[PDB]
Amino acid sequence: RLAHYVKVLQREQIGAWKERQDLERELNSWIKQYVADQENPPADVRSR
Amino acid sequence: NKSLVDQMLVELDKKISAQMDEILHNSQFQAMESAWRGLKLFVDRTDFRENNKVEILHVTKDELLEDFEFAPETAQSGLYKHVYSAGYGQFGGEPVGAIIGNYAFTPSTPDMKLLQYMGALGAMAHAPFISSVGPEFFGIDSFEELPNIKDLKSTFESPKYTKWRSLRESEDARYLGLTAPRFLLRVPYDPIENPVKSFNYAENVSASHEHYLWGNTAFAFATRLTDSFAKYRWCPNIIGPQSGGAVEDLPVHVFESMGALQSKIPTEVLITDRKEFELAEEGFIALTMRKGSDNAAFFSANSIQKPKVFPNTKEGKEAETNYKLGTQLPYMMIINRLAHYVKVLQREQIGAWKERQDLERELNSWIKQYVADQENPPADVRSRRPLRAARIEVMDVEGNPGWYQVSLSVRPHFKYMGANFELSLVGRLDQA
Amino acid sequence: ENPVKSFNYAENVSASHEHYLWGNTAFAFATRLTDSFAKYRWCPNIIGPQSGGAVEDLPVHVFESMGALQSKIPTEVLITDRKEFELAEEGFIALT
Amino acid sequence: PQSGGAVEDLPVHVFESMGALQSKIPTEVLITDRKEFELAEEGFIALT
Amino acid sequence: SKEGSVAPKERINIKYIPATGDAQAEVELPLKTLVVGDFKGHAEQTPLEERATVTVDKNNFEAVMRESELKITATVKNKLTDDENAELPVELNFKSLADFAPDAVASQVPELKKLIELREALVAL
Amino acid sequence: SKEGSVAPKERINIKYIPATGDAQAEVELPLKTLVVGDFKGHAEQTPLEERATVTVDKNNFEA
Repeated sequence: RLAHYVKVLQREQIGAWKERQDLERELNSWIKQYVADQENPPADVRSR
Repeated sequence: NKSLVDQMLVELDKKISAQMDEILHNSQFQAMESAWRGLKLFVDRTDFRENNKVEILHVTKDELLEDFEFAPETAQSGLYKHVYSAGYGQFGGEPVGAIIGNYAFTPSTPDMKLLQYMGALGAMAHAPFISSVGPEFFGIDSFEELPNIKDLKSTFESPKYTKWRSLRESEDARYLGLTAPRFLLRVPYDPIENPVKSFNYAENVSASHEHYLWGNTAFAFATRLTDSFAKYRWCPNIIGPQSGGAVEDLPVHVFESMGALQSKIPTEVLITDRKEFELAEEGFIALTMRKGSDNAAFFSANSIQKPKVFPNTKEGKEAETNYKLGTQLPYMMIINRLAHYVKVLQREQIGAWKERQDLERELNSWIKQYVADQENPPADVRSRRPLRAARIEVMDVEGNPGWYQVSLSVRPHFKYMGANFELSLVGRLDQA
Repeated sequence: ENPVKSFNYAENVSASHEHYLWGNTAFAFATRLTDSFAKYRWCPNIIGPQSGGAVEDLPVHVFESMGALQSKIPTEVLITDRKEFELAEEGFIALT
Repeated sequence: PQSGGAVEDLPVHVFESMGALQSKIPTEVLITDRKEFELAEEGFIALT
Repeated sequence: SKEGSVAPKERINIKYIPATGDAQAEVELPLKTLVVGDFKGHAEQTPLEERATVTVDKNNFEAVMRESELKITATVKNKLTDDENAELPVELNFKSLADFAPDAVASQVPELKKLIELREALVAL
Repeated sequence: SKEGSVAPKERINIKYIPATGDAQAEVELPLKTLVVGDFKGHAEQTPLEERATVTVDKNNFEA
């Protein structure tokens, strides 16, 4: 699913003014969307 | 002897009524009648002593397109001149609050294009364009088959709706609003319920419900806007049975069923909550009928515009919140009136000695006029003062002294528009 | 509205609005300059509805339209905000 | 698509297929990403 | 002039001035709606930018209809006989909403009007 | 057009702009599965690349 999201969402960004660290910044903020880095998140949160 | 004479009268009237039905059920005739009858229905439910006004402009859909296609740009269209130029853009004039179009739209490319132009116009003038949808938009013969539609969302995936789908993604779609089923304007003629003089006319509605004088729901919605304004001088109270989106006093018509009696529903169908919600998701304004009564209600007034999805983060969810407020007419009406007040009142200030922070000071004191930032203001106060918070920043246009760049952001009170409930039995609950 | 003695004269303005006694706007602008000076001994307060660029008390003339009534606009036309701005860009002083 | 090379509002044309419905593609063909890239390599500007 | 008049300057000058401070007076804006639609039975030759709008309210609604002048030229099935090829063309005129009642429809259609006259004659028995 | 329309420039210009900041809107992707198998009693003459797929759901399965 990650592969699928990257393929789609990155095509939308083609032609934008992006320097190397711009991608690092944005890609980091994006992947955080699916991260649950809590001490002890409940199984429901861990699932989504 | 007289008995036979009476029978002659019976047969005479029978024949006369047969003919009378043809004129009264004529599509050209009904077009004319429903237009003017629906217009009065609107007019006489307003209150002209509350600074409400209305103007009539005779235009067909075909010649709207004629004009929009003829002109080189929308700024030179005839309608633009009537709406924007002679009003909003004229010193000493006044701005059009909203435009009610007495039309039914299909998925046809001409209809789509017309909506595109009306969206542009509304955006420029800061006034919404309201109209209605035809039955065939949903692939059905009449609105009486809406119960047979298993899934509207999936229906709209057809190639048939390509242009409509693109329309819903435009930033101008916020100024478009279309309503769903029609509603009755007139109870059928009847010796008891709706008698006429001399001629003993009894109107005979056939199997086709198109014999009924259906009217354009947009006008019902228009009266909602008027009432809110009449009471508060603002238009957000238009989406609830109790809030002000209730349409009261609809026509009724009891007739024989399968040996029983039943009343023709004031709207073509009795919309279920699930069906209504589906229509809301697809950007339609559905007037729903309160079962067993003569009352209907607009549960929401979403615009044509489809909401955007953002990443599930603090910031992304805030973006969603903001965008969705934009997609709903009860909030856009607030912005629209604010725009109108700014345009007028600022022109009066042109030529005054104002430095950057002078505008911030004054604009702040002005916007506070419509803010109700109390712990718990009553709904009446919330109505007349729709805003909860507001922020204003003023910058300078560099290299152009006397010109400024102003940003105005507001947080309106929220409407109650849905909720999920979890019920649970429990022992040893803390005692309330 | 504007009677004369003895002779029952009713002036008939034709289709040509040049029958109206039009006047040179420069004089209106000149009074703006005067007012500012009269009040402050300086002349910058001449460019606004409230600031001092307002021309008050223009002549009016109601006459029959297409069965309705309308007044001859004190200026030849009713200038729109966009049109006014255009004229401003081209260095003209438009009395709106 | 987002930078400004997007062409919006193309003509559509739904017509009968093999008993189904389909729209004539606004461009003669539906160019794939790989095909587009190939054309790019050969110095062509492909509107996809 | 909205400036306010004063007398020529003397040793003692007295002027009334309303204490509004620096408050900026403002004008209430009406809610005006524009109803656009096919209110006649035909399109107009006049260009959209030329045809004018009409202000409507409770005290002149009927007057507006009268002035707008409504007319319907249309053909319906003639059911006063037993012939499928029989058609009836009518020319209806409206001045007010009352004119859409069957009573008025009959009065403007001779083919029915005469039958109403007949009805009354029969009733007179 | 998704650009958003504005009027010609005047002394006072007013425009509604949605505060989405720099957040990049995104599209939810469906979960689509492809069921491949011998659903008829015979092989088709049509080439694999030519024969088309059929979308199936609860409201049209029998159809």
